[PDB]
Amino acid sequence: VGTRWAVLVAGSNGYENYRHQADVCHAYQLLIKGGLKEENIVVFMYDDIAWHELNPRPGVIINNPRGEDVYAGVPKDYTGEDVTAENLFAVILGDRSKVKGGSGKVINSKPEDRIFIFYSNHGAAGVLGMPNEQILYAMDFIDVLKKKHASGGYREMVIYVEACESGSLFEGIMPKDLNVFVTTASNAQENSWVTYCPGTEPSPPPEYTTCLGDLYSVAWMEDSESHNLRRETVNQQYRSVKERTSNFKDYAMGSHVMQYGDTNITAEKLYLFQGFDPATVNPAKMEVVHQRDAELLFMWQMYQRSNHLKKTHILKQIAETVKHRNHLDGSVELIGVLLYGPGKGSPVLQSVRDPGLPLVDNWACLKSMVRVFESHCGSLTQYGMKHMRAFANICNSGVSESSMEEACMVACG
Amino acid sequence: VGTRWAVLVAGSNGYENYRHQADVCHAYQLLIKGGLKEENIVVFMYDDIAWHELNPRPGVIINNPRGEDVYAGVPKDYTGEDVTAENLFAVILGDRSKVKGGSGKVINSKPEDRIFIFYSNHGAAGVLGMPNEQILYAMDFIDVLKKKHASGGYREMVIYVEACESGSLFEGIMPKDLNVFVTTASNAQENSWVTYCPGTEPSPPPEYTTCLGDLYSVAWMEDSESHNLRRETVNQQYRSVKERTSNFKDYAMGSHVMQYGDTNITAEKLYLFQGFDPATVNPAKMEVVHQRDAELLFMWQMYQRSNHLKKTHILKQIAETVKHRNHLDGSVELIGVLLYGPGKGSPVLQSVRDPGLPLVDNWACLKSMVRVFESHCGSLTQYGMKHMRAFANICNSGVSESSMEEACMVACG
Repeated sequence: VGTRWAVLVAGSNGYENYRHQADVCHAYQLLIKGGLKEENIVVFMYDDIAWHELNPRPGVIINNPRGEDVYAGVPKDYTGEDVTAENLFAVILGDRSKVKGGSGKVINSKPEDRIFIFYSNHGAAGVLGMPNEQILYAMDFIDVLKKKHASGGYREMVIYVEACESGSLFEGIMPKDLNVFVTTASNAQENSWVTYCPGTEPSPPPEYTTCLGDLYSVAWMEDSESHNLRRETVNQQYRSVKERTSNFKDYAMGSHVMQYGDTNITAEKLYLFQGFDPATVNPAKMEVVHQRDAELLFMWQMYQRSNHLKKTHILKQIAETVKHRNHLDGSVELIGVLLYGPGKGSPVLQSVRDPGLPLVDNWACLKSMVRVFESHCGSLTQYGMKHMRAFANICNSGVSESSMEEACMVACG
Repeated sequence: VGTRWAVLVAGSNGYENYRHQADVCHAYQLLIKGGLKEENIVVFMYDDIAWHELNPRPGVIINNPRGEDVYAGVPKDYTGEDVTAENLFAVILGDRSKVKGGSGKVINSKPEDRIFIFYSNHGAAGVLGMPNEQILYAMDFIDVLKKKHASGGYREMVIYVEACESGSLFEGIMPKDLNVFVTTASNAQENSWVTYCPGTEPSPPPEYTTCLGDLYSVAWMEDSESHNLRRETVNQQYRSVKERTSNFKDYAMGSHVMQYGDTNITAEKLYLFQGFDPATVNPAKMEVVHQRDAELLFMWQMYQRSNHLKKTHILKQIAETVKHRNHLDGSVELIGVLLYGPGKGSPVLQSVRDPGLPLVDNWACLKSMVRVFESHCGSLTQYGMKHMRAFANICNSGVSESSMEEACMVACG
């Protein structure tokens, strides 16, 4: 019938977030093996993992303990300075005139074409991470899908989102008339999980200090590559993914894989979006780590493997990271006290709306709350994104931008 | 038979802790009404509540919404600078030569005498608060009881402790051969509750900004004064207190009243320790607040009743209190990370030993952990006491004082 396009994104940088770029390279390898074309697949990756000083396999990136290189041949479409939300939206809309840097490869698709999107890092309620100190907002991503559908750019779309609280990105704001089906790693109020970590089973190669993959991401990729996709349906991937990501239904070390959008697309066979490898005829509870805590796990492995020349330097960096996230956590807490009073501030900032309801009523107000906070308390990092439900709850409580300016002023200025 | 002695203590100062000194004055009024004598009753109270600028009833202190003055005639035994743990132990042992300041009134009791002790503020695991920036340790209090028993200073003793985690003060370290019976407001890992707060039911007089009493304290006093104590047993007080302090068995806004020591004393009638009022022939779920959070509740009432001349001054003080306790909380958290690693530090610092087991194996090591922490992170306040279980767990994990010095150095120096 048509052409199969793909956009693969890792919204994080640094060796502590090695897994997000590893998932992306593997996904690129998977799609090429299934007969998709390089020109039709756009890769967003900062490109700071394969040649990083801390890499024990120079120019090699792996996603599972089997140690296959997934880096070779991955195209440098949008790297470093180029991994922006502006370029992401430009690549999805298919306009080269709106792109800033990179290869220039965009999704200029015809109406009969199918698109597969995969995002890996990261996130928090209503937001996704971008490497160059950026926050991608849920409503903005939805707006691009609405604009792409309104110009006749595709027939069907399947999106896979790997990030904490990825369900808030679609709950209450995703239409079903866009011919887009979406699955997320977690529900609107949960965190995602990391796999193949140093000191866990299945154990990655001993020379590694950072984790290699993410529970939801590796579930779908290792599933598609162990099955004939001409037989396997989109629904059957979701059921196997949901089961693996749940971790034997232990949601204390698992997450709920959710589905949003046009559900009729689950009858379609996975090969219409992922292709098929003509070679494939062939049709226990894991030890996982929190997404926001894998950075400290990696840093602690660096500390426990080093000597004194230098080991006290790593320990000071561990303290600076912990103090920094304790400043973000404490400032949000205080702002809630200064705005709602003690005993009312926490129940307001940490309240969770029922499923099917959008995170925030005004998305532009969510962007101003972050703007006001960063102006007094300094930059929110990827960890700092976690208070996006508290910022949204500030909007829904009716509290003004001047009351937020006065609170951030008393909390940090 | 003999004489009934009493020691009444409030280990806190400031108008935010009005209730602890109010409980003490009422208890003094109760005991005098029951025929005990001024000379035999020692009162420890900082004495900064009745004439405080914020008091809407100058020279008057109340404990219930009925508004009876409990301040009149309460003796100034040990006030201000004199409310120390050193004087507390000296008063209990009955030696005037070891007292520093005050009235000089001590418990010089004969072997046939009975003693009733009441402590009101807050506390934490193994510790009690004292006003002049002091921490009373559980083992030290037990040591005085052992020394007093070994010299034949009494026949029976009944102690009532009102403070968070008051059960840790006796669990695993209280002997039963001392002829001492003890009840506590909470178990070893729970917090105590405050009653008669502004904005709750039963509502105190509108002119009040701070709470008037504590759930456990008011339960026993209002119970003894509504019954003939010549009939009422010690066990029957504990059962009525336990029921009231449990708050309709809702332990999310209640606590477990515990019992320790010689249990045969529960058969004895309450009048042998509390006396009897010859006049007394006569034989819903409350809205309560956490002990560590009533200071902020009081400050928020000050903020919501004031105007601009001054209301922004109160708000800045609220922020400084919140930042200060966020520094204490964040430093303890980090010390656990620097000592046990991320993901292992919190489960180590917040682990709870099973009932009947002492909080810490080495009590002198608990005092050095606090000493090392305060030397780098600054003074622990009454709120800051809350990390005493984490300091004790540091001792029980086997970690050295030099490792604690290196951790507090990286966390705060």
